[PDB]
Amino acid sequence: GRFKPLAVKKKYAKKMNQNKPVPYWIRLRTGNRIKWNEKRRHWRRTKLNY
Amino acid sequence: GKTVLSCRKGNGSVYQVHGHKRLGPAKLRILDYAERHGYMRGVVKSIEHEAGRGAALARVEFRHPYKFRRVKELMVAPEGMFTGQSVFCGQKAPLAIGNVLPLGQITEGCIVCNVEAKPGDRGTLARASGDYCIIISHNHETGRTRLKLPSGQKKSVPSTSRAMIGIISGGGRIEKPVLKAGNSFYRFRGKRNCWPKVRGVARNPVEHPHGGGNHQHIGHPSTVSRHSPPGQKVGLIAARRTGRI
Amino acid sequence: AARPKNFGIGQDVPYARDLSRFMRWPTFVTMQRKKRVLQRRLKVPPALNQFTKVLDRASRNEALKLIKKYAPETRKARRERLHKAAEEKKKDPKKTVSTRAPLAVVTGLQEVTRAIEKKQARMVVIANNVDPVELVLWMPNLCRANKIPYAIVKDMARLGDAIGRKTATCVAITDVNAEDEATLKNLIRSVNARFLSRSDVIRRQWGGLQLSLRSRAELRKKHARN
Amino acid sequence: RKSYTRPQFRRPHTYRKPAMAKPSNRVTVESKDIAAFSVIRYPLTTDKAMKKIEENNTLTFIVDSRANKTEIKKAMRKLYQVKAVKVNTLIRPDGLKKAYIRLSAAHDALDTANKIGL
RNA sequence: AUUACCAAUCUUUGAACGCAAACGGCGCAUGGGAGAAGCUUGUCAUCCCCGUGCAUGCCAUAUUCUCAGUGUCGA
RNA sequence: ACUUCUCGCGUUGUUCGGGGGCUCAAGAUUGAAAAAUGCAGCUCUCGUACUGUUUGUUGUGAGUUCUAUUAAAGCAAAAACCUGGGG
RNA sequence: GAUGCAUCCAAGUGGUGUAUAUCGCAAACUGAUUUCUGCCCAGUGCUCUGAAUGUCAACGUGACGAGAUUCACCGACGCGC
RNA sequence: UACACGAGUUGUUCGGAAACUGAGCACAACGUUAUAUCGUUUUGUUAGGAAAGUGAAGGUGUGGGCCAUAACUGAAAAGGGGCAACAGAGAACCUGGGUUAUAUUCCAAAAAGAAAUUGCAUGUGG
RNA sequence: CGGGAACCCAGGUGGAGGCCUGUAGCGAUGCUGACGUGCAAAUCGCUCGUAUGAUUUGGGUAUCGGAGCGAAAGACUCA
Ligand SMILES: [Mg+2]
Ligand SMILES: [Mg+2]
Ligand SMILES: [Mg+2]
Ligand SMILES: [Mg+2]
Ligand SMILES: [Mg+2]
Ligand SMILES: [Mg+2]
Ligand SMILES: [Mg+2]
Ligand SMILES: [Mg+2]
Ligand SMILES: [Mg+2]
Ligand SMILES: [Mg+2]
Ligand SMILES: [Mg+2]
Ligand SMILES: [Mg+2]
Ligand SMILES: [Mg+2]
Repeated sequence: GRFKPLAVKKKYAKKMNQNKPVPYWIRLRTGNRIKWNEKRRHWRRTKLNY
Repeated sequence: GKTVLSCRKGNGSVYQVHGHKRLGPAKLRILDYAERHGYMRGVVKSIEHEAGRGAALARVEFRHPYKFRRVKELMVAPEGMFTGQSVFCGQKAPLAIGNVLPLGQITEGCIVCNVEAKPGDRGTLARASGDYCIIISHNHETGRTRLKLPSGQKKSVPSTSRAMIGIISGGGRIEKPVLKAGNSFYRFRGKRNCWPKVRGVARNPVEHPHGGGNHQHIGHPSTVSRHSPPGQKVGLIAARRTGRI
Repeated sequence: AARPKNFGIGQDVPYARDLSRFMRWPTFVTMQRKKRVLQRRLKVPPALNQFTKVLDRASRNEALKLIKKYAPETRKARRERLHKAAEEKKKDPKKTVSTRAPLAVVTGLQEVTRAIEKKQARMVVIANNVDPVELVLWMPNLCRANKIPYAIVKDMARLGDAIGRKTATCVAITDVNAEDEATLKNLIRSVNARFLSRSDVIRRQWGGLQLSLRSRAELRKKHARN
Repeated sequence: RKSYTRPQFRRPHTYRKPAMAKPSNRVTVESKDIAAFSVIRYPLTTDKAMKKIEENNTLTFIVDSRANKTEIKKAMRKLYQVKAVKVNTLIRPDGLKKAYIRLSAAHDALDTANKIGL
């Protein structure tokens, strides 16, 4: 709630950044296979627990 | 089947003496040079109550013979011993009620508690509350005293063992009836974890040799052999005389 | 003036009285004592006993006198000795480099053993103690097999200082120069009077069984009760 | 006979030669620069990071995470020749350590954001 | 400049080895480098960084680097 | 001291009974903090000013108070810290 | 009665009751007071005892065969009683 | 509380650690094990040699000692370390107020103030 | 304490108790209530048991698979 180690804090911060959409300069690339991010977590759906 | 409660107890996991509110092990002062070739005086300062014992433990301080400190000794308290009694525990010690003069030097027919079997083990025998030994015979040619343990079984010990003079405190504990399961709860919560005792005949025939049946009966004779394996050695172990006398 | 402290029993804190005898010594310290007492207790066989009846200090220093002056060359007079075997040979015309050890005592172990088997060791000196005691146990017994005068002497560390090593199991003193046939010819006599003349009683001599001063003065205080 | 006044044998205090101070376990060069440019990495421009330059005299730099409030002050003075009194820090929910920096009330903060180009 | 290949840089860890550990924590040496109050324009006070070293076991070894032993002996 | 007495709501204290003192921890008090704060109304027109800057009673409560009662239950330990004896 | 008893562990100067010491520990049974708790030790169990009671274990002893082996015997604690 | 973008968590003193011990854990050693990742292990370890905290002579600027830092020794001193409590112990801060969202955390010089407190320092008191 | 040569008649005081009513807490008797494609892979309602205690509860900590733990139902050991 208020106690999280800094290491456990560094690992949720690395997840708050991974939870951004694919930028719309990626899907005009020549031959990419990416249309969606397909690794977006939602805090309710699935939990990280770390 | 499964292991039986008695067998499942020398693992000592949960069924292990508690001893957190206990004081140290209560025992005589270490048998050094001073308690062999003289005495040393010691003042009784505090008589506490180790949780889980009916006998009072008296905190006796002596002086450390070699360093300059005051070493502090925890001893079981003979009845009558009060705070500030100046206890003597040596060779030439007097024989007042509480002193620890050696066992072969105490007069015969006397009354001694907290006697010790081996010369130095710091007090083993006659050490629960109200318990004591009577000195019967000295054998100065052998150098061994025959004292009568507080069970009738009278043995012979060496005449150089040490022994307090008196009766252990808290005598008459076992005569006040408990009157309720709750006063047995608080007795064993300072002692180890064996309460309540479920009867093995009220158990299932996987957890105990007696359990089973449509009726609560011991199927085979309760008296089990001395040689019987553990997990079977349940009931009346090597019972040589059986039942009401 | 005075202050008097009685460090009697229970009456005052003593000074730093030396204990050094009731203290807990480190393992090897006690264990090397319990070792030299255990082999005094037991019934030492008449073959191992031989090494606890060494020469006396009377002629032992004399025996170490010979071994010392006939000690080998110390890696410096060895390398400059065989150097004059080239310096005065490279200037020599040819076919003349002949050199050897000047004169010394056979100080190894397998070199000594051959000095005995060859019966060329005039007499051999043997050390009181070597760790695998069996390594020299048989030495004083192939001597009276080949009739060499042998000498069990008090310390291998004193057969090293004479020679030059740290320790030496056995020194053999073979042929010597006439500067010193007097001092050893008696040494042979002073020593076989202790080892060869005694050959019969030596091989029938069970040692040990030496009780304590604590547990055998007790056996004195009871014949006092007789 | 050595005097032992103890029940135990404690190890004798023998000689204790010091280590040799091995040369180094590296070759890689260092400077005065990298020690002060790794800490203060870039300032911050937000509605709150701007409101604190003008109103207060603070600045906002996203300092590196394993820095130190005493070394953000040194770094300021080494980079922006201004004094720093209070350096409040916080490791944001991005793993990035922000830093608020009072400028001693003698170096106007609004004269550094205009110098530093914030 | 890109690509390809073949001397470096190589964070925090991990055998992980200064100690610890849900601590991005704590030391002991050892340099050097900031920062400053005093103080003599600079000089090292705690404070604070950077780097090395510091785990246990084992082997070797030390110009005669120190020691222990009622082990052995001798002066 | 002829049994007196001091007790508390209460299971008790003396073998101490009054007059002054020495402290002790609660706790009040004046004073600083401290009114330029703050709540706020205002006369007027974030400016602008000033006029009021109030304590008493009850009751319940949390701690203080008194290291009774269940005890074959007697109701943790340690650092740091503190004082003293020797110094 | 501690070189104990109950018991754990693969084993160990290991562990549990036991910081305990027969007013204790372990193990059963019955189930508060009150009231009594009868008879049966053949059995199967525990238990001692073992002089002699009857018999056995390798080991040890002997003789046999050249030797593998045979034939014994010590009947020993135990096990019967 | 969805999606997107942007922001947002401020400490000498609050909590934690640095720095206590509890139930307990078990690195080392030691033992055992074909084998260990097993067991013992603070009511104090280990067949068991388990450590700079101090005091010192000597070294050093300089008119051979006034005075001073320092080295490197080494004074007694038994009982190896080490974890384990965000409710036990311990713990130096309190109001007032000017964020879209933080505040016993922020406020700058008529610190909005007022304290306590640790470290090192200069100096008035003996 | 009152009041009368034994120790009874009463008056208070005090506040004990695995005592009683009862809130929370913890349980789950009855309705064999309602749900039974649930709200719910065991819940809901009312009733009800207990509620200073052999109590409830938090965190830590011990003991687990031919085993643990059990006031013993072969209960419980992540449905
Ligand atoms: Mg069965
Ligand atoms: Mg059966
Ligand atoms: Mg040894
Ligand atoms: Mg070098
Ligand atoms: Mg490690
Ligand atoms: Mg080498
Ligand atoms: Mg030396
Ligand atoms: Mg010696
Ligand atoms: Mg204390
Ligand atoms: Mg969203
Ligand atoms: Mg291990
Ligand atoms: Mg209810
Ligand atoms: Mg928690």
